[PDB]
Formats: sequence, structure tokens, C-alpha cells
Amino acid sequence: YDHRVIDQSAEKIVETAKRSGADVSGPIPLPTEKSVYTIIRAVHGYKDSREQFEQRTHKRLIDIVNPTPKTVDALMGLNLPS
RNA sequence: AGAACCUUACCAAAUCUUGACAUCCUUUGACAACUGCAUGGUUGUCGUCAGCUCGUGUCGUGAGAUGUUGGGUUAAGUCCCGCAACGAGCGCAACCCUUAAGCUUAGUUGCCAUCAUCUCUAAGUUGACUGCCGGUGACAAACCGGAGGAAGGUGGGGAUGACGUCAAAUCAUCAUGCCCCUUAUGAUUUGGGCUACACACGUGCUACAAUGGACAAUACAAAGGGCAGCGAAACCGCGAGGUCAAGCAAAUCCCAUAAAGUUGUUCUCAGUUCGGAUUGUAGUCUGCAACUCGACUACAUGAAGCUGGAAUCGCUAGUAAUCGUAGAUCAGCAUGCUACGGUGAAUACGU
Repeated sequence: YDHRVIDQSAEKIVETAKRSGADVSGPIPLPTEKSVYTIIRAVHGYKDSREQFEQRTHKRLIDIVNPTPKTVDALMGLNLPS
């Protein structure tokens, strides 16, 4: 989802990786697909007001050279809300 | 944003009557099931047209004026010069995700300069504010221009839809003045009905030709989708089916080595060798079902139509003409509906 939280975490993971002995090689951003809804704005009798609603989901995997198992244990729990 | 029994909302038989939609020890079945003209709220509309104004001082017996008039500019009471006026908030402008050349930075299921086997992907930031420039316009807010300009003077668009509406579209999205149904069709299965036709019609569509018909073999993008489920490669009635087999939880697997197209191109205007409606017996998907009432496939079959009276409407270059596609509502069907890519011509002297 939101991108003010994930890249806020994208340098704390290095602090976890440089704690146990993991060397990072730039985890890369992944693309984002926008699902498109277009519902009518008035209910009865009318059609031609087509209100716009979307939804965003930013994919992001973590690509390094040396995933050390003392680092991976606290890796994927800082990005996604409920 | 899907009529085979859809929402039985409507109509016949039956049924149950706190139930069969908030209900019930899962049709009673210990258990596994054996009136918008009374109203809120959203919104249709003039209208992406630019305005509707109040505090507060004064002139007027008084409703009311003045400021908002005037001089010039100016998308727009937009901006600066005058005056019995002085301020002031609303919205276009203003806050802006998305848009058009960047360095440090970040090398996947991605691009590898070299051996061969830059951007998208987001981030603080960088850039056009008349900021300064020759003119003149009181120097007072603009002028073709221009130094940085790949990007002109709101760059190209979009969420942005005023004050105020025509008791006007909606009691069928939704609660209630009447509980917009609770014991009446109120509700539950098949069956009928929305689906037929003499016509009138909103609007779109396959077309009427050689700006072409057979089009076999023949290059490329973008934007989506998937453990409801995406189904290639070698390769089955050529074909209705994408069998078989692999990969698939998402850039890779698949949809899908699309589309404008180029070398072939035999046809000679023969109502056709242009064209589709539909007929007609076998044949696939679907389930309880293909009568009334689906949708695909080709062998065999082709009536009106040789570019359209009076009449209607679209639009200034990434639109117009359109071949092609990308999705939700589904066991199953839309040209609808709405998000992307290719060539991309015509015309602005003026009111």
C-alpha cells in the first residue's frame, strides 16, 4: 500500500543487516498496478455521471546479495497494514 | 457492471403465516441435515459560464443606492492608477497525485559499453516568478521578442461543479410524518410472462466496392489479468474444442511471438468473384434443463441494398477515420460499457 512507510523502513533494514553480518546490494522497488472502478454517481434514472475510484498496491521485494538467516527473521514485517 | 425459472415485483396450482430476505436447536427437521407536493441524504441541470456578496461610516422621509461606477488593462468584480467610502471572506487561479531532457543515488522474475553466453521501476531535490532584457506605453498593470528554453507565457490535461435554483429526477440505494408488506400475494418450488409485432421510434451496427474481395505463408508496442482461476511450446473433425505436457501465486508462466502493414494477389464491375439477415439436417459448451427463451464451427444455402428527399449532429492536430484490442457483473452470451496503442491530412482574412 502506502509509500511513506516502506521507504521509511528502507534504511532500518540495513541497520538490522549490518548488525548480524549481512551485506546488502540494493533492494529494488517493484511496479504498481492500479485497479480501476467506475461507478455511477446518481442512482435512479441517470447513468452519465461516472465517478472515478482507484486502488493502489506497491509491490516491493528485497533483493540483496547475502540474505543471512539472522537478518531474514525480522525482514518482511514493516510494510503492510491490517 | 449480464432476462433458461431475472428481484413470484407481476399471473394459476400447492405451501408455509415470527416465516421463506435483520427471522428458526441450517423449509418446522437432539446432531452430520438425515405517495419525493410531508420528509433525510446523494445528485441530474443552467455551468468550467463568473459571479453571489456581508461588516461598517455617510447621502436618501422611504424601499434603496454608494464600495463593485470611473482611466486602462485583462482567461475570470483577473491586476495595478482615481474618487465618502473602508475593509472583507467564496471559487476559477491557489494546495496538486499524474506530464514533458537531470546528477548523487537503487543493478529483480529487469538494460548489460566491453568477453559474449538511458528511461520505465520512487526520492529528497533541479528547472519559466517578467525573475532581467532593446522599444514605447505617466515609470501603471500588459506588447512581438529574449539571456538560461527539450518544456510559454494557467505549457498539455484532471480531482475542482459556486450564492441560488425551476415544491423539479429518486419512498425502487436508504430511515421515518403513514413501519416505503407482516399474516395480506406477505412469502416459498415448477410453469407461464417481460422474449410477439402492422406499425411509430432513441440510438448504434454488417454493409453496398476495386480509396477493393481469397488474403496461405509475413515484422513490432502499450495497458491489464490469474490457487473464482492464467493454460503456450512439438502437436488432434484444417476448423465447435486450444487435447497431451510444463510453468503459475506473480514482470518471468499464460493471455499473446495483436493491430495501421509490406512481397505475393489469380477477380473485371458479371446484384458480383460486393454483401449480410435468415433458411435447412447432422455436430460442440452448459445443467435439472436449449420448446416457448442461449451462445459458438464449417461443409451445403444468400431475398432488400449500385452511397440516401425535407432533414440531424460531431471537431482545431496527438482529437478526427477507426481495423484491432485491455475489464468488471457471469456455469453461459453484448457492437454495450470504458481504460490503452498505430498512421495522423484539410481549414482561423475576419466578427
